[PDB]
Amino acid sequence: VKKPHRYRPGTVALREIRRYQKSTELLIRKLPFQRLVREIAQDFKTDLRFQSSAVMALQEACEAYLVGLFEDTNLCAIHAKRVTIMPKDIQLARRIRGERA
Amino acid sequence: RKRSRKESYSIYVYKVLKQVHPDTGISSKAMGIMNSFVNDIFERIAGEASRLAHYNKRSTITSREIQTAVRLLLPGELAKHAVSEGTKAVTKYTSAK
Amino acid sequence: RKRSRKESYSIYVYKVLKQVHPDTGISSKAMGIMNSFVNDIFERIAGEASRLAHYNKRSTITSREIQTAVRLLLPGELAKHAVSEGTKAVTKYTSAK
Amino acid sequence: KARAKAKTRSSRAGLQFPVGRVHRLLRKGNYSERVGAGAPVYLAAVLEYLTAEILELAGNAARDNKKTRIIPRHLQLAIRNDEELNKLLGRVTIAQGGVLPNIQAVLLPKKTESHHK
Amino acid sequence: RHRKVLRDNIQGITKPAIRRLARRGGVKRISGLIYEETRGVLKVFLENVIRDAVTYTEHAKRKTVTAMDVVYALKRQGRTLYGFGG
Amino acid sequence: VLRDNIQGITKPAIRRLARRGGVKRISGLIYEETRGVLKVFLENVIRDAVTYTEHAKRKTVTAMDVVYALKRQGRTLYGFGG
Repeated sequence: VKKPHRYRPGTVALREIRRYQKSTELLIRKLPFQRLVREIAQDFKTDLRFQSSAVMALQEACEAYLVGLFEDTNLCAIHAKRVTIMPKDIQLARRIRGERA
Repeated sequence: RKRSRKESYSIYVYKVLKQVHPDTGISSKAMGIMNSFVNDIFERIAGEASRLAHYNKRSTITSREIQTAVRLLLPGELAKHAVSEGTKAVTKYTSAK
Repeated sequence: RKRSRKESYSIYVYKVLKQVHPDTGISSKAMGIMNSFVNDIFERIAGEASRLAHYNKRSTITSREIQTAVRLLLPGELAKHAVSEGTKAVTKYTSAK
Repeated sequence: KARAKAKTRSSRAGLQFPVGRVHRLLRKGNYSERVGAGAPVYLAAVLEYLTAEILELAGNAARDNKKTRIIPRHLQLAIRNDEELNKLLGRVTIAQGGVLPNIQAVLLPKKTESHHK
Repeated sequence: RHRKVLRDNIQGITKPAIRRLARRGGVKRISGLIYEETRGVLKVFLENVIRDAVTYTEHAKRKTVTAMDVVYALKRQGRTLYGFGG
Repeated sequence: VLRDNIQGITKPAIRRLARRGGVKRISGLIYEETRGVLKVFLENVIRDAVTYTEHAKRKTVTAMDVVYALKRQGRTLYGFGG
């Protein structure tokens, strides 16, 4: 064989969909999330400590929230005859839920 | 030697599981999930019953109030079946004292 | 001749209104609105205080718990000014017995 | 005295979930001043029925995946596939639960992926 | 040298991780501007929850944030969490 | 002649409501869907209302039942007591 085997655009994304939907392991790494939480907490109160399971719980909550948000985002995107999500879609979804900011 | 005592609903969930699917086990995390679930439903129902009681200036929570709150919180057929089980339970308990 | 008695927060709202805008009135419907508003906030805060107490296995609701609940429910600057008013009130009450 | 031997109220009700622990939890928890005897039985029965329903759906999904032990994934699968439970827990996150497999039809490629000559 | 790893901050929440997350939601194709906005969104969410958690922590005169505080803080926002007690 | 009574929620009134919502132009098909949606909301509320009603062993529906049933669905209402 001469040329590298090459999948068409979209297929591997779909493969990723099925693979990650079938499993349940967390997708974000522990340590950066730990550092993020620690920084933000430091700005409210100093020298706090965190149990590991609390960090895990925040991780679960954040990922579930984001998953739901991307779901509504994708629906809003499909509504506009597009396939590419864009910031205004996210803004639309969050504005409708009332998660204003 | 000092030792505490934390209660749960684990053992009872295990019993029910062995009743419905004898050849099946369950992990600790899921049992924790079920424990938290039971606690949540308990809290919702009791709070709702309390609110109904307080709105009607009655100082006693009875079976009636629980039944009402169940009909409010849960939807349709689930409510009906659960209500059936509850009524059956009361009828059995009240007779065989 | 039989007659009931329904309490409300009307008169106190009226006092406050005259304190802030002497040459101004208010209709009955809006007064009812304010009544409902007050009752709702009262319920939220007390409920949250109760939940905090029960989570820390303390059976007394003190000023501390209310202050915490306020910082939880309301955002930012409103909480700060409110907390200040409350602290001032406690400080005045405790002294002039 | 006679001191008839005490059976559990659960055993009078023919239930597996407890009663006495529920009564204690209703007294401690600021729900009402006094609690009647019938309430906790009704409540316990409700809990038993719900728990049985959940586990039954979980075990069915388990047999579908050829695993003999229930894990959280199965619970999530059971919950989202029953309309009524999904209504009850529409704003609840199950840890390690994931989501259902679901791709909107429109972003999958067209079925005309075959001989085209 | 200037690393400060990429900002010593949220930017450690790397692009392909967000991609995987969007993959869980069934999405196929993402624009280049999404990433930053999502990060901001995430921060806001975390901020609110953490604030509440820290507040619960402050009430008990502790310096350790427990899981329970996170659970309750999530519950008040209507995002109750199961599997970590409560 | 009466028409299942949902038709009492007429076209122009719905048009007016949409006008309050910032709507300028409305398709013809909206009406039926809107009616259905409206029905669902009412049903849920009244069910809960009647449930509160049934608990007091009263036969007269009071405002408070509606207010509570609204409160429990996360659409708290002000201006009719409590």
